[PDB]
Amino acid sequence: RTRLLDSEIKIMKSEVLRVTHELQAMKDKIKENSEKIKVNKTLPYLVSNVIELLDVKCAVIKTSTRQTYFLPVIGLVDAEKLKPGDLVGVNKDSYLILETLPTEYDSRVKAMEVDERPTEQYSDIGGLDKQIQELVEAIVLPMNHKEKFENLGIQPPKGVLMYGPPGTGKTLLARACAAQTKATFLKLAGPQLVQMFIGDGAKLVRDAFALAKEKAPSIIFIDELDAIGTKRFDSEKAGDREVQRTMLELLNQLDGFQPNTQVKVIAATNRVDILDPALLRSGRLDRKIEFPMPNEEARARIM
Amino acid sequence: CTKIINADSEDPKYIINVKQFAKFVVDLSDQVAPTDIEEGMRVGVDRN
Amino acid sequence: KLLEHKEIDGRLKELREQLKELTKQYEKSENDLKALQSVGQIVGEVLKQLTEEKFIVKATNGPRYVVGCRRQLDKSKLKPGTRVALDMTTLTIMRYLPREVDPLVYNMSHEDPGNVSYSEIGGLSEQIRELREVIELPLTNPELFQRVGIIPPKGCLLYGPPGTGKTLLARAVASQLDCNFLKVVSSSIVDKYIGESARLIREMFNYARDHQPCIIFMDEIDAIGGRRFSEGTSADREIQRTLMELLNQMDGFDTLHRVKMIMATNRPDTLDPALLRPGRLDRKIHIDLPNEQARLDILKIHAGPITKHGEIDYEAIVKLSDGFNGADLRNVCTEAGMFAIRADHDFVVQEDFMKAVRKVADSKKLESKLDYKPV
Amino acid sequence: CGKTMLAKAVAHHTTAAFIRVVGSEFVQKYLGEGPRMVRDVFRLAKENAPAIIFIDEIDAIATKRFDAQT
Ligand SMILES: Nc1ncnc2c1ncn2[C@@H]1O[C@H](COP(=O)(O)OP(=O)(O)OP(=O)(O)O)[C@@H](O)[C@H]1O
Ligand SMILES: Nc1ncnc2c1ncn2[C@@H]1O[C@H](COP(=O)(O)OP(=O)(O)O)[C@@H](O)[C@H]1O
Ligand SMILES: [Mg+2]
Ligand SMILES: [Mg+2]
Repeated sequence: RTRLLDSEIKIMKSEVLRVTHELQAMKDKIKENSEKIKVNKTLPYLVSNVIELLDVKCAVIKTSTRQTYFLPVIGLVDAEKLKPGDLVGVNKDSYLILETLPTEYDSRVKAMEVDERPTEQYSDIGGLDKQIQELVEAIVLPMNHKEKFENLGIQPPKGVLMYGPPGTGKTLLARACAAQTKATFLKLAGPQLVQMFIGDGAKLVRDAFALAKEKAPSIIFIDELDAIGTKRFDSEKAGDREVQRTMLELLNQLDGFQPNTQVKVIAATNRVDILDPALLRSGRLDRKIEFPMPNEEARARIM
Repeated sequence: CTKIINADSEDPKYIINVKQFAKFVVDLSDQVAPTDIEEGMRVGVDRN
Repeated sequence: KLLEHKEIDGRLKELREQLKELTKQYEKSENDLKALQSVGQIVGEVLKQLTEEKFIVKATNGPRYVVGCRRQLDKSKLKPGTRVALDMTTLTIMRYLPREVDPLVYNMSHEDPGNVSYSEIGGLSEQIRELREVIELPLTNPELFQRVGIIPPKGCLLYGPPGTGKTLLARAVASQLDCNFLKVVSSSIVDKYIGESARLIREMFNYARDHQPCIIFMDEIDAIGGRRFSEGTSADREIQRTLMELLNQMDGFDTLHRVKMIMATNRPDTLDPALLRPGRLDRKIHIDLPNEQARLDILKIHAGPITKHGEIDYEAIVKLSDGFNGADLRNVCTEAGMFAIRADHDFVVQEDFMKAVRKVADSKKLESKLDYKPV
Repeated sequence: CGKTMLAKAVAHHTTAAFIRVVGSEFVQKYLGEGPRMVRDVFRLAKENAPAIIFIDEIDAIATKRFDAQT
């Protein structure tokens, strides 16, 4: 035993350096956290929109004070999780971005979402069991047996429409299935996509279908589609257009470029001849079912 | 006075909105509970 | 013996590990001790040059300013027209900048992963090569048009009934370029602001001049197109302004080269004839209802991945198929499996096709039957 | 009918200063940029030369009906 005292003396010197090492970084946290809570106590965050992310690394944003800003240094958020078109919470004076704010959802879109579960059951609906059956299997089974449609292998049906006399029960099935399935039910009014300013109803379409894109179990309802679904017409000197704008993004945003099978559409009208046949094609609205008048027995059943 | 866009989970960290100007992450006072600061609501907000 | 040496060094290595790890954790936060000190560089633009030091700018905010620069930053390179960076406090130009990309167009550029091919489409191959003639042939071989002495066309459009493959064709084109195919939904280009609907048509095509071989696709132009008006409502004023920006930007005072425009509509009746001019829209591609052979084609296209039994007389389906679309055959092939979904038949029997055509056939009794001939 | 083409030919064979503006760009988002954008063009035509202004799509600006509510 000769060198164990020298190497043990060196190891004891290394632990004696470890004491001032843990004390060194443990002293190093205070002065950096003191300015970290200084830039975090600036909690009023002037949010912006990420215009562009440079490569000569840098970025340009625009605050919602309509003010553009170049910056050389990004900040606490790195460049990799960012992209042009985002929206972040930014320091006021430095104009230095700090956080990542998630979404851009309108309050009217938040009003569209139910949280009530209006309880209805199918034996409260007598004498419509064919339309009830083909309605339920067209929506519920692409939400519970997906490998059954993939077993044979087909794209599942997409878009159902109900039409008929306005007293035959059309809201009733929607509130029924809204009580049945435990998904993100989302309802719409007819002239709800009608705005004074231009483009607001169209952005209201893409925001709602962005939210229904987000909730992957989700189905969308439309009541009284003919308020917006008026057939177009060629007219000089006059004629509305703005409703047909939102109708056209309802067409394209519904079906066409970049489709998906995540939402199912339930549309309710009473009159058909007003409607533009562009939504009546085959695939935008697949299953067009009418609700006739009760024969005798369903009249006994309702009362 | 302003208008609330939304809150977030785990934290107050409110998202506010005003008439023309930009949008901020804002906070309560000590005088009120976070209960009736529900989303889509007008609130009186100090200038500083 | 050095046996107690290696027993001693085990506290020395982990002793220095408490230095290295927590010191690196203090270093990563030590970057933010000074990294949070950058101040903005207000995005401006050079108007002209007065003297070597007297420059003149205007922000994206408001008023026009007189400004100086740094003495090391290539003042000769400050051309009237460039996008530069400023100072907030003393108002001096700090750094020249490249052009902007206005991220609606960046989020118009390359967000389609649709990898559909020409094998999927079928029945309109004359229109396939016809549409190929403008976007693929002179982009690879200009010398024949140069020797003949005529310029290749600027743009062409697609019209017909809904569900004939007008979107599907442009998606088949979209699986070829991946960098310079800009697709337009004709509804994102409008907002409630003053000229921002026109700024988009400015800078989409500025980006089109930035990337020289490029394709602009225009889906459902009837929202923005219009014929004209005698000025009824207050909304269509600035939309006519937005359209007349587009018409001058097509072939007004510009060599419109290598930027090919493909359009599509369901009704070419609500359009401006000035937009329908053969100077601007050069070819009008008519896509009609399929014949019996083309319905046989699309039927065999959508009839591919279907578990069936080999007794399918495809002739009878086509024989009851009269006036059908390109998508309702996919509705029939979809809905024969909607007969197979009851009684738990994993296969598909031949009968459910004729049931399916007898349901799809009278399902479209409520159609409007318009042909929409362009004028 | 050669509306743009004739201005191209005159603008090609001209000897005076030619100023070529696009008559749907005076609608800026900001106030005043439009009117100042109107006046400095004619100021540059004044100071520059015995010059020629060209304006296309006048229907983008000069219409008939108006509305002091937007
Ligand atoms: N004959 C056919 N054979 C195979 N598939 C077809 C046929 N016709 C249509 N389809 C399919 O059905 C869909 C509807 O056709 P298409 O995409 O041309 O309509 P569209 O012009 O996009 O409609 P809109 O532009 O009005 O939204 C297409 O995506 C296409 O794949
Ligand atoms: N099984 C049923 N058949 C027919 N009508 C019913 C049935 N059950 C309830 N109703 C009544 O019919 C109405 C159905 O609404 P609905 O006809 O969709 O209204 P509208 O179509 O006019 O908007 C309900 O208000 C309800 O009171
Ligand atoms: Mg109803
Ligand atoms: Mg012209």
